[PDB]
Amino acid sequence: GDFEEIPEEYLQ
Amino acid sequence: EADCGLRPLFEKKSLEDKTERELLESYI
Amino acid sequence: IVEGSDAEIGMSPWQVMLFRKSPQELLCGASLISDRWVLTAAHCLLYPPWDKNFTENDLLVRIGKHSRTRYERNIEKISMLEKIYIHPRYNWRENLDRDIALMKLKKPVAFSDYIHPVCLPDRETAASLLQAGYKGRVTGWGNLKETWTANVGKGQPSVLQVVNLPIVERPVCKDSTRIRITDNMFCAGYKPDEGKRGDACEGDSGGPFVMKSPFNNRWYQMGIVSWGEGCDRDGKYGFYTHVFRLKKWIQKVIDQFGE
Ligand SMILES: N[C@H](Cc1ccccc1)C(=O)N1CCC[C@H]1C(=O)NCc1ccc(Cl)o1
Ligand code: NA
Ligand code: NA
Repeated sequence: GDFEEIPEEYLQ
Repeated sequence: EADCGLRPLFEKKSLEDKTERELLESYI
Repeated sequence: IVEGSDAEIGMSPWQVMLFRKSPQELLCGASLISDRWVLTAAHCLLYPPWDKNFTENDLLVRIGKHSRTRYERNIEKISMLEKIYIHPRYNWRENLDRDIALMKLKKPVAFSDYIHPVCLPDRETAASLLQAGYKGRVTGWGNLKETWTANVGKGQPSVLQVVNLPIVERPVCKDSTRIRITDNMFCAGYKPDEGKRGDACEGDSGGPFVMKSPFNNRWYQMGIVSWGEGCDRDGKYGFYTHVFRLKKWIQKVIDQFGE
């Protein structure tokens, strides 16, 4: 969880 | 690619990075 | 990367991060070789001993990055994978022989000051440059050390790490290890007698070992970070996939099958 969240369009 | 391996911020503007000379010097 | 330093901005614009969607995590390095093709190590995608067998939809590639953890708005480009190709004779059972894989991107990535492909070597460049003592450059976001004291020391970097390392004579590579070395591998690193240190480490897997040709002043990817025993141990060396030796498979995958 060290990682800043990614834009949602990529995680889709 | 025709322009492969040429970095926009270095080779493309004739700027060297801080340690590439170490590589060149090893190629004897 | 052990005993490296922070990369300069744009220093490694072919560097690619292999990123797991869920849980969101770094898996491996990789490199950009054209607007639609990314090169990495087979073991980053397939390693049955660790129950590792990733599918396309498990993964993103993030291109143009510098900071390890930040989302680099307006700079990085995050790409979804179209297809994974693993070398059919990749030997995960024994010694990671032919540790190489290609990933096709769903859409071409736009090039920028931060995103630019590396060259792959031809026979002549490989023959001239892959010589003991000649130095290449390894980059990645992997661990800074093999071990450290938890919540007291620091083991992971904020940003891309870089180290320059000399190619090592093949008998020295072979005598450093009990693992069977093949012509599809070379090893790199300083000897205990030499002054300097440095190595890849966990999380650097699949990233590029590059050399700058003194003939045409272009960067060529000679190696892929493949395996080591420990990280930066005295008398041990990092082992790299010999990219040129596998280039006919690379060409086949791209030219006849994928284009
Ligand atoms: N300790 C075994 C040694 C081994 C080598 C060949 C066949 C099985 C085991 C290793 O190296 N691996 C295990 C799978 C992934 C790979 C890895 O951890 N590679 C990262 C690394 C560090 C330095 C550089 Cl270069 O790459
Ligand atoms: Na040996
Ligand atoms: Na070493």
